[PDB]
Amino acid sequence: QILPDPSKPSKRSPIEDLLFNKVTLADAGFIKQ
Amino acid sequence: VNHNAQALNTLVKQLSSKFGAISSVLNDILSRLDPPEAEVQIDRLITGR
Amino acid sequence: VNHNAQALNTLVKQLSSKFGAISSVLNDILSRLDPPEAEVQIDRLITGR
Amino acid sequence: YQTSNFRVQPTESIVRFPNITNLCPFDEVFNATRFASVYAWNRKRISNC
Amino acid sequence: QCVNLITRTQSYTNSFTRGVYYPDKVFRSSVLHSTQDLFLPFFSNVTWFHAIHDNPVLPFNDGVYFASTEKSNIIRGWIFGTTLDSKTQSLLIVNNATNVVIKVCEFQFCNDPFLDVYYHKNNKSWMESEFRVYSSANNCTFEYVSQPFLMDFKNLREFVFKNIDGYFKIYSKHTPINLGRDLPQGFSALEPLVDLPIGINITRFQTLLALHRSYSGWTAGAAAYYVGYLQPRTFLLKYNENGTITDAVDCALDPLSETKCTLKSFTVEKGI
Amino acid sequence: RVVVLSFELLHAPATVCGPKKSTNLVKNKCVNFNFNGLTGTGVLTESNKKFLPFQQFGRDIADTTDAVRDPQTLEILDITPCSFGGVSVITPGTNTSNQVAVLYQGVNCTEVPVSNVFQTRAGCLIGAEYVNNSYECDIPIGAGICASYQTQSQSIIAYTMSLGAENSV
Amino acid sequence: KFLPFQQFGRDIADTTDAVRDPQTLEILDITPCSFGGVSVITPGTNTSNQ
Ligand SMILES: *[C@@H]1O[C@H](CO)[C@@H](O)[C@H](O)[C@H]1NC(C)=O
Ligand SMILES: *[C@@H]1O[C@H](CO)[C@@H](O)[C@H](O)[C@H]1NC(C)=O
Ligand SMILES: *[C@@H]1O[C@H](CO)[C@@H](O)[C@H](O)[C@H]1NC(C)=O
Ligand SMILES: *[C@@H]1O[C@H](CO)[C@@H](O)[C@H](O)[C@H]1NC(C)=O
Ligand SMILES: *[C@@H]1O[C@H](CO)[C@@H](O)[C@H](O)[C@H]1NC(C)=O
Ligand SMILES: *[C@@H]1O[C@H](CO)[C@@H](O)[C@H](O)[C@H]1NC(C)=O
Repeated sequence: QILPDPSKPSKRSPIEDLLFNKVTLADAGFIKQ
Repeated sequence: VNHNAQALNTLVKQLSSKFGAISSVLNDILSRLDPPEAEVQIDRLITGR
Repeated sequence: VNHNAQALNTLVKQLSSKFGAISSVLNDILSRLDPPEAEVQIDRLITGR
Repeated sequence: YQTSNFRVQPTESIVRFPNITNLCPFDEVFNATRFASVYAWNRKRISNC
Repeated sequence: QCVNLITRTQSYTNSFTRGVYYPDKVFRSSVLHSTQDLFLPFFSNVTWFHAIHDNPVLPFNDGVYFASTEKSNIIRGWIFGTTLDSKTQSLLIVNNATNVVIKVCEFQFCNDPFLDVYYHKNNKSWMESEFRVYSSANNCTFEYVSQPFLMDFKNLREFVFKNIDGYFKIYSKHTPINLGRDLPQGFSALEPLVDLPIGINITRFQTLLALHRSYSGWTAGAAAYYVGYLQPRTFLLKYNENGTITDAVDCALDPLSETKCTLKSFTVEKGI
Repeated sequence: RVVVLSFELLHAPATVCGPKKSTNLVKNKCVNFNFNGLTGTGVLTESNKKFLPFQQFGRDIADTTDAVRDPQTLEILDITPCSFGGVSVITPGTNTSNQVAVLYQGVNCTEVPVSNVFQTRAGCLIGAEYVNNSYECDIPIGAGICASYQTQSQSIIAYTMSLGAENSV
Repeated sequence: KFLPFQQFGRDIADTTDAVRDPQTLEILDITPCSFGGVSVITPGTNTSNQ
C-alpha cells in the first residue's frame, strides 16, 4: 500500500494515488496557459 | 490552497474599485477628461492599486 | 494582555484624527459643507480609517 | 536572474457591428410624387432608424 | 360603447419562487452569481384577480410581475402610464393573434378599456375594433410591431415589466404545466424578449379583454390573472453549463438563505 | 422644392443616427477588438460555447470577458489575452563566460520574437542545448530542468536533473 | 459625582459616558445602544434546513 505501484504510469503508491485524487489542485497550470 | 486562491481573487477584484476616483477603467478617465484633470484620477488609481 | 490593549487603544484613538480633512466628526462634514466637497472630505476620512 | 517582462503587442484593430439593415431612408421624402404647399407644408416624424 | 367590467373577485396567493429572469445578456456557465436587482421576492403576496362581465386601476411600483393561465387569448394587452387623461404619453400593447402592436402616444382611454370582436360581413369579418379602448390618438413618438407575445395543457404565461432610464423592458416565459396548481413549485427563468426606448414615465397600468359579441351582445367570459410587485433584492443565481438560470436563493428570505449567500454556495456544511 | 431637417436631442433615448460600419475579423492573432462597444485586446478563436439566443457576452468567474458573439455572423469567439511573460537570463559567472541563455517564462516557443530553442514547462528556453543526460542540478530552471556550463568547446546545456546515484541494498 | 462646574464625562479613550442634565442637574450615564455579530448555526443542508 505504500510502495510504488509499477502497473500505473506514475510510480506512486496506492495511498499516494488516493492522496493526489483527494486534493483538488487549482493553480497548477504551467506548460499551457 | 484556498487561502492563496482567495488572496489572488481579492487582488483581482480590487482592480475594478475606483478608490474614490471618477471611474475605475483608465481609458474612460483618459478620454473623458483633459490630461491635467485626468492626471489626478489616474494618480489616485495608481496609489490605490 | 498589554500589547493587545495598546493596539485597541491606538485603533480607537485613530478615530479622532483628521487625516487631512477639515474635521473628524462625519456629522460636521455633512452639516457644515456641501456634497461636492463634503463627499470628498468624507472619502478622505474613509481612506484614512 | 529575472531581468524583464515581455508582451505580445496587438498588431491591428478590428471593429464589428451588426448588419446595417433597418433604415427608413429619405427616398420617401425626396422622391415624392407631389410635395405640399407652404401654408400646408408637409411634416414627418423620423424615429427608431 | 363604454360598458363597464364592474368586477374584481380579488384574492391573495403565495408567489413561491416564480418571477426570476435574466438580469443581463451575459453568458455564464456552471457559476453562482450574486445580482442586486429588482426582483419579485420569494413567498410574497400576489393578488389573484378574476374578471367577469369597478376598479381596474393598478399602480406600477418599480415594476410588475404578471401571470395568466387562460387557455385562449382572453388576455390581449396592457395600458401603461402616469396619468391617462390624454395629456402625456401612454404606452399601449395589443395582441391580434398574428402580431403585437406597441404605441406610446396619449389616448382618451374610456374608464373601462377593453376590446370587442363582433363578427362582421364588412370586409369578411373579425376586425377586433378599438373605438372606445382609447377613442383618440395624437403626438405618437414611438410605435412598434413584432411577432405576438401571447403564443399558443395549462400554458402558464409569465411577464415581467419594468421601466429604467427611459427603457421599458419586458421579460417573459411560457411554461406548460399539468397539475395546474396555480403557480407550480419549481424553477423557470424569464428571457428578455423586448426592450423599448420609450422614455416616458409609467406609474399605473391596466389589462385588456376580448369580449366577443353574441350575434351590445358582449358574451360573458372569465379571465384569471395574478399580479405581483418587484422590489430591490439580492439574489444568488445558479447558471448551469448551458448558461441557464437553474436555481436561485433570495438572500433576505431567512437566516439559512443569508448563510447561502455569504458562503456563495447552495450547500452548507455543519458549522457556525 | 425645399426640405428642412430638424434634429431633436431631447433627454429621451436616442434612436436615429448614422451607420457604425464594421471591419473585416482576424482570428488567431493578437488584435485590438471592439464588438458592439465591448472593447479589448487579445486573440480571437473559434469556440464551441453555446450561448443562449439573447446572450451576447461570456464572463469568467472573476468577471472578465471570455467570449463574444459576432454581431454579424452569429458565432461565439473565445478571447484569450495576449502572451505576456517574464524574461530571465541564465548565466555562468562572468568570471567564467559572457555567454547566456534566456528563459521566456510560461510562453510557447512559437510566439517568441519580441538558436537552440527548447520548450520546457517553465517556458521557452533559448540559447541552451538540451541533452539526454542527468547531472546534479546547477542552475534551477523550472519543472525538473536545470542548466549548466558544459564541455562536450564550452556551451550552456539544459538537462533533467538527477536525484542521486541509484543503489540497491 | 460631578463637580458643580462640570458638564461632560469622559472615558480613558476620550468618549463621553455621562452628562449632567441642564434642567434637573442630574447625572445620566450614556451607554451605546446595542450591537453585535449575528451567526447562523446549522447542521449541513445535507442533514436539515433547520
Ligand atoms: C504552441 O503552439 C502550437 C500552435 O501555435 C500548439 O500546437 C502547441 O500545442 C503549443 N504548445 C504549447 C506548449 O502551448
Ligand atoms: C429616387 O431617389 C434617388 C435617390 O438616390 C434618385 O437618384 C432618383 O432620381 C429618384 N427617382 C425618382 C423617380 O424620384
Ligand atoms: C391585427 O390583426 C388583424 C387580423 O389578425 C389584422 O387585420 C390587423 O391589420 C392587425 N393589426 C395590425 C396593427 O397589424
Ligand atoms: C444543456 O444542459 C442539459 C442538462 O441540464 C444537457 O443535457 C444538454 O446537453 C445541455 N445542452 C447542450 C447543447 O449540450
Ligand atoms: C448579415 O449579413 C450577411 C450578408 O453577407 C448575412 O450572411 C448574415 O446572415 C447577416 N446576419 C445578420 C445577423 O443579420
Ligand atoms: C428648572 O426649571 C424647573 C421647572 O421646569 C424647576 O423645577 C427647576 O428647579 C429649575 N432648575 C434650575 C437649575 O433652574
